[PDB]
Parts: sequence; structure tokens; C-alpha cells
Amino acid sequence: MVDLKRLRQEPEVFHRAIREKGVALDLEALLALDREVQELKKRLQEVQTERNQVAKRVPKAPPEEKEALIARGKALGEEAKRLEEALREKEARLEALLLQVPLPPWPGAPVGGEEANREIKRVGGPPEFSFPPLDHVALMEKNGWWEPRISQVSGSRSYALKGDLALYELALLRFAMDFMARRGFLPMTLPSYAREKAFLGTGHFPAYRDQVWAIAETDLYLTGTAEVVLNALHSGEILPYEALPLRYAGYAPAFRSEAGSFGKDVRGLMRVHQFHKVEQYVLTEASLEASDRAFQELLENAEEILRLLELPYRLVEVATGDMGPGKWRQVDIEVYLPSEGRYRETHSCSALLDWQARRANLRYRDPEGRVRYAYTLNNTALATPRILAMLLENHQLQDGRVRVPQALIPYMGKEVLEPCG
Amino acid sequence: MVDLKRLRQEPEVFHRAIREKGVALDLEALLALDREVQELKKRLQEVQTERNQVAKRVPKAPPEEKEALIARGKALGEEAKRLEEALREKEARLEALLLQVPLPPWPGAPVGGEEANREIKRVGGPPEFSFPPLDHVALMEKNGWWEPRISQVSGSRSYALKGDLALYELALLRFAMDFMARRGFLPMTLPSYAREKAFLGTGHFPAYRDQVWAIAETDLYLTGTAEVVLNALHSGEILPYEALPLRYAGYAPAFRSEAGSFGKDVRGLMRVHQFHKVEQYVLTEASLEASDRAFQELLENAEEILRLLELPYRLVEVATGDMGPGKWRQVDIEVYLPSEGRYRETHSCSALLDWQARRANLRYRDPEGRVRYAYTLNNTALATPRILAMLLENHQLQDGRVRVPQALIPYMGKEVLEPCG
Ligand SMILES: Nc1ncnc2c1ncn2[C@@H]1O[C@H](COP(=O)(O)ONC(=O)[C@@H](N)CO)[C@@H](O)[C@H]1O
Ligand SMILES: Nc1ncnc2c1ncn2[C@@H]1O[C@H](COP(=O)(O)O)[C@@H](O)[C@H]1O
Repeated sequence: MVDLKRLRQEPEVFHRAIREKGVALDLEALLALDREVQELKKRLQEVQTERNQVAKRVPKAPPEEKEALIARGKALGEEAKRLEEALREKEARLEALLLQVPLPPWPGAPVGGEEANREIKRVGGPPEFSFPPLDHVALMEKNGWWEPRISQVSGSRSYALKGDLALYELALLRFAMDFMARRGFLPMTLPSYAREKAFLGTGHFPAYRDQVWAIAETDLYLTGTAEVVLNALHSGEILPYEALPLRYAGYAPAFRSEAGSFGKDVRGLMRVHQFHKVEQYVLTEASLEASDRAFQELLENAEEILRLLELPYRLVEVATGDMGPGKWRQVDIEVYLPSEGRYRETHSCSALLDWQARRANLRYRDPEGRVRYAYTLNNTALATPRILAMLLENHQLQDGRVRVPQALIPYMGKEVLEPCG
Repeated sequence: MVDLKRLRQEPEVFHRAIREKGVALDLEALLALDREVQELKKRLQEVQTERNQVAKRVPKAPPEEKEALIARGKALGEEAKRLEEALREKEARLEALLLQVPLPPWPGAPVGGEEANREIKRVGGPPEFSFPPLDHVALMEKNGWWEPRISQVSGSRSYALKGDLALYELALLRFAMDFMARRGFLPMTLPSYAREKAFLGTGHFPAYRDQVWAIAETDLYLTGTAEVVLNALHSGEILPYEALPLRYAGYAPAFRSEAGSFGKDVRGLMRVHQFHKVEQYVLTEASLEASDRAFQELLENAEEILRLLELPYRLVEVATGDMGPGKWRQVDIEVYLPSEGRYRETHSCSALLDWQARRANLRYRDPEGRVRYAYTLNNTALATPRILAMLLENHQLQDGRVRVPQALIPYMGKEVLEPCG
């Protein structure tokens, strides 16, 4: 949500945002609609208040003038319900539209879709294997580390891990939570469902509605990221300046409808409906430099986890067309997946300024007593099973076993994932 | 799903079983419908046969005997139509009814509802405090260990744990996966959703259908127990005798609608819609002896876990009217919850003989080459957040902090859970 005041004052700024980000929104039609709502609230002021006057004149009016006043009162009331109900219809239309206005991207955002994305940096590289490398599904198949029968039970885009890899999954999630807690984020284990209001807050509703699974006969939705929950915790609360920046490391199961197919056909561990994710969430003050400092920390944290995971990665500046309506700036971190001879997203770091704060109503009292919308940022800390696709392929040994990175040997108990059966 | 052959020769056993388990099932109506379906199938046999063997006699028959055979063919033909309409209609409701027939309770199960549940033994005393104890909610409030704001994001029966208790919720799940792996159970991390067929396989559908959330616009339901996934894995597979017993320790998020109204203020970490559960599942060969061995193993595992967690517990033989339609035996394990002065269920061990194997179609090739239905059993290994409630109350220190059991100190990194504030 954008400040309707700034929207009215400098709509060309939002017009470029709608153009470069590709939002289907007619800014001129929204702006128009707003004028009508303004107009109709004023006209409704007139009738409900002339009605106030007629009703005030009624109690001691002579019988002649008293019924004239009832007559006038009725017509005016008619008018008022007509206007009232027109306003409500128009305002709902305005709000829905307002919910589609995107934040302007940062000045250096590449303009265009995913193909405009720009590699910032690359640390580490494709492993040079002494032998012919298997892909992660073939490592799993060979060591008996996943349960293919899960598709008959739950459907496709499901996985069930077994043996050492079951254990490894859990070790990586705890690892990421421990690493976030030593970086000063407050670890939180959270639910994977939220009411609608929390999805609206983040911006997942309306634009990414397609992607969320509703829990039927409830008013709950399962969340695709712990971010829907972390962002809505302080809605309607005004935070002390001294609380800022809030740094939450939230773990929750994530659920995605994944209404959108894998061109690299369908499966393995890359795109499943249910996965586990530790999220990095920050609420900071409404300054660009506070945002920039948080974005760089969010980024370095994710890089740091990849270095401890010993994975080759690169950072990518996400183009306007691809960052989504509420993003100021987005950088993805992609890790190399040998079997596809390409980098794959494992983390997206977004800075959304106050676009989510004005929707989720997140506010703080600045050093001068002024209440302000906060700025929010988020980045993945670690999501499984997807990084398992990359750990298996980058760390596979000759025999098909997989070495665990040094930092994860305390969490596993061992240096090598053994086969199951 | 019971063996219809036993259902027909021992109906009194099933009648005692329907009454003692308090199942709402008219047994005469079922056995009657079963006889109607058998006579119809026999009769259809008889029809299709005579319709074949007179159409043989017909074509070139002495002209007068030919029309009598034609006449008989018209009669037999319309009768087959009728027989099939009735059979299609009556088989359907008999299958729907068989899906409701309870397994006979083991002889030693108390007969009565929840009130007849007999305590078998108790291990460990109430903790003795140099101070008046706080309940687990006041311990979480005091220490800043949960996030009350989640109620507004997600509704009631939600928890969000913070700081050391978030980390302690993950550490306990890992400990239970490692305890199980070391006991020979194969660790698996699972989805929390399955198709309806997996629920019919365990007995959760139809009887408990209302305890289960459905994912809307999807043919998937969220599982309240990993047992639903684990049990549907080998469906339609004929397992080799040598694979047996299959000992699986699965972890999945568990979702429960909790449609059971309310009564006591079962607030805090005790009854939530979403929790984490590590599950013991055994699929064994079809002998009682096999089952009793497994049952005891499952119980000793949950006992050993609770010993490791340094918690006072008791075992409870569940009564016939409380164990549920599929159970042969159920023994609940209850831990002492100091603030309620009562024991609360943490684990529930069930032996179901072949009642789920016949529903999910789990079979094995026995040592003589006979394909038999397997027996299944299951028990909680460790579920969070309910155990955290007994853990905080039982291990609370004078200062409102909580000691970590020796067993869990390697998982925790510390001996005491520190406050967030
Ligand atoms: N709504 C809930 N909130 C919190 N924990 C729960 C809830 N429902 C069940 N549990 C936990 O999970 C355990 C088993 O649940 P139960 O109702 O006995 O179903 N039975 C099973 O799931 C068997 N698979 C054994 O695990 C309980 O003992 C308790 O520890
Ligand atoms: N469907 C999925 N399956 C597995 N991991 C996923 C899935 N969706 C997203 N992820 C992971 O979660 C991260 C952040 O998700 P997103 O906020 O959508 O970028 C991605 O970089 C992946 O690590």
C-alpha cells in the first residue's frame, strides 16, 4: 500500500512503477475513482447534515410545517441511502485498486523481466569432479534417501526423506536457527496458517493469491513463508523506537499451491508443495539508510550460511519486472546445481520500504515522537529440501555417498551421509 | 475393515465389540445386507449361466421349443438387469458399513468409557518445589518464551515460541529422531497432507473425518498424524517376509481441526491446531505374538524417551469405549502436569492388528508363501508443544528459568533455558 497523498501528488512516479514492474493497473482510472469517492463523501455530508437540520426543526414546528418536514426528511433519507450505498461500492473498488499499487523500485534496479537480472557477484564455482557426477535424484535413489512411494499418498511435488538425509534435513533447519540466533535474530517457531489479513499485510494477497492453499471451512490460509506470520505480529501496534530494528528469525513449515509448472519437468527436491523454511525478517525505521543497512545484513547472513554449507553461489540483482509489486530492491542468491549446469535460487532478499507497513499497519514512534510506518525487509535464512538438491550434488563423493560440510558435522554426528536401503 | 468371513461366523464377537466400543452400528442390518448381497451374487451367477446355456439351445431349436427358450431368455435377461441394479446399490452401502465395523478389543481392556481407563503403573514422583510452582503459561510469559500476538494472526489454538523455547522445540524433535534412529527405527521426514485414501487406510476416515482439515480446491487433507502417511506407503505392495517388521520413525507437522468444542481452559501449549510430532509406526507379520512384541517395544521407547526427558509419567490401559474402532489395545502415557495436579496424555500406543492393513491393503508374503494382511501398531515418539508444557513446569527453577535434562543438553548447548524477557 502506497500513501494515497503521494499517489495524488506524484502519480508519474507510480506510473513508471506500474510500467516497469508490469502491474496491470490503470493509475488514471484509480485516480478518477478516488475523486468520485471524495465527491460522494462530500455529497453524502450535505444530505445527512441537511437531514440533521430538518429533524432538528421538526420537534416544535407547527403541524402544517411539521409534515412538510417529515416529507422532506423522507426524500432526503432516500437520497442519503442511495449515496451511502454508492460510496460503499465505489470505496471497495478503490481499496482493491489501492491494493494493487506497486512501490517504485530502487534507481539501479535493472528494468525488464527475469532476463534483465544482473549477476552482482559469484563466490566459489562449479565443482571439478574426479568422476561422473550424479544428479540429486540419482543420489537419493542410489542411497535410499527418499521415499518415492510418497507420490501415491500425497500427490506429486511431495517428498519424504529417509535415513541420514531425513536427519540432515532437520540438522540444516536447526543449524540455520542457531546461526540466526548467534547473529542476533530472535528465533521463533511459528504456525503455517494465518487469517487473510496477514496475507494482505505482506502483499501476498491479492497478487499472489494463486499460490496459497486455503484451509477449507475455516478462514485460514496456509502460508508460503513465515514472513506472512512474522509481518503481522505487530499489526496495529506502535513500536518504541528503541525496539527497532526488530530482527526475527522465524521457522515454520511452508505450503505453496505451486500453480506454475517446472519446465525442467516436474520433480526431485526443488519445487515441492510443502517445505521447511527459516525466514529472516526485519522491521526497522523509515529511512533508506536503515533499510540499506538491514538489506546488506540479510544478504550477508544468507552468504554466510552458504559459505558454512560450502556451496558455490552468486548474487543477482532482480529486475523490475521480476521483483514484484512491493519491492524496492530484490537480490536473489542462487546456488550452482551441477546436474542442470546452472545457478538456482535458494534465497530472495527484499527490501519493501513501508509498502507492507502501510498494509499490515506497522508503526513506530520515531526519536521525535512522530508516529511513522516502519520499513520491512526479509530474506530466506535456509529452506529445505531445495538446498539438499545442491548439497547432494556439490558434495557427492565417488561412491555416491555425500560429505557433510564441516560446520554441519556437529549437527549430523558424521562427516558422510551413509546409505539406507 | 474386519475379515468378513469372521464377521459371518462369529457375529457375537463383533456384537460385544460394537457394544463395548460404543460404535453406532446396527450389526443385524449389516449381516442381513451381506446375506442379500451374497444371494444376489449367487443368483446373478445362476442367471448368466442359464442365459448362456439356453442361448446355446435356442438358435436352431424345434420351433415350438425355441420360443419357450426365447421367452425364458427375456425373463432371465430382465432379471439380470434387476439383479445388477440391486447388487450395485447394496454392495455400495455394505462397503460403507464395513468401513464402520470395529476390531474386537483385547480381552484385558477395561470395558467402559474414559472413566474405566485403568492406570497400570506410574514411574517417578511429582516434582517437589522449594517455591510455589508456576504453570507453563506463566513461565512462558515471564521469560518471553512465546508470542501471544500469534492469536491475532492465526486465531486460537496457535502458539509461536521464542528464543530458547523455539530452539528447545526443534532440539526435542531432533532428539526424538536420533533416539528412534538408534532404536532401529528408520527416520523419515514426511509431508503433512495426503489423499483421502490414506485416511481411510488408518481409520481416520470416516469416523474421525471432522478432526481433519481439508486443503480447499484440492483433493488433499492435512494429516493430524504421520501415521496417515506412513501407513499408506506400502499399500498394494506385497512385502517380503524378510522386510519385516518395518519400524518407521516419521516426523511431520500435524494439523488438527480440534472440533471437540471446549470444556476445561485447555489453553497454553496443550491443544493447538498445528504441532510437530515424531511417530513410531511398525508394520509386522500377522501374529498376536509379533504384535505384542512390537507393542511393548513401542511402549518401552516412549518410556525411555520420557526417562531421558526426566519426566514423571504413568501408563494407562485405555478402555473399550475410549480406544476407538480400530484398536485392539491402546495404552496412553501421561506425564504429570504440576499446575493441574493431574497427568496429561503425551503418547498413545495402539495395536490395530490387521484392521488398518485391510483398509490400506498392506500385505506380506509369509514364510510359507501365503500372502497375508500385516498387523500395524503405532505410538507417539515425542510431540511438541504439549511436552514443553510438562517440561517447563517440571523443570522450572526458583528464578522462573528451566533446566534442560542431561540427555538434551547436547541438543541445547546449555543447561538452562534463559529468558528472552
Ligand atoms: N491438538 C493437539 N495439540 C498438541 N499436541 C497434540 C494435539 N493432538 C495430539 N497431540 C499430541 O500428539 C499425541 C498423539 O495424538 P493422538 O490423539 O493420541 O493420536 N494418536 C496418534 O497420533 C498416534 N499416531 C500416536 O502418535 C498426543 O499424546 C499429544 O502429545
Ligand atoms: N516450492 C518450493 N519448494 C522448495 N523450496 C522452495 C519452494 N518455494 C520456494 N522455495 C525456497 O524458499 C526460498 C524463498 O522463497 P521465495 O520467498 O518464494 O523466493 C527459495 O529461494 C527456495 O529456497
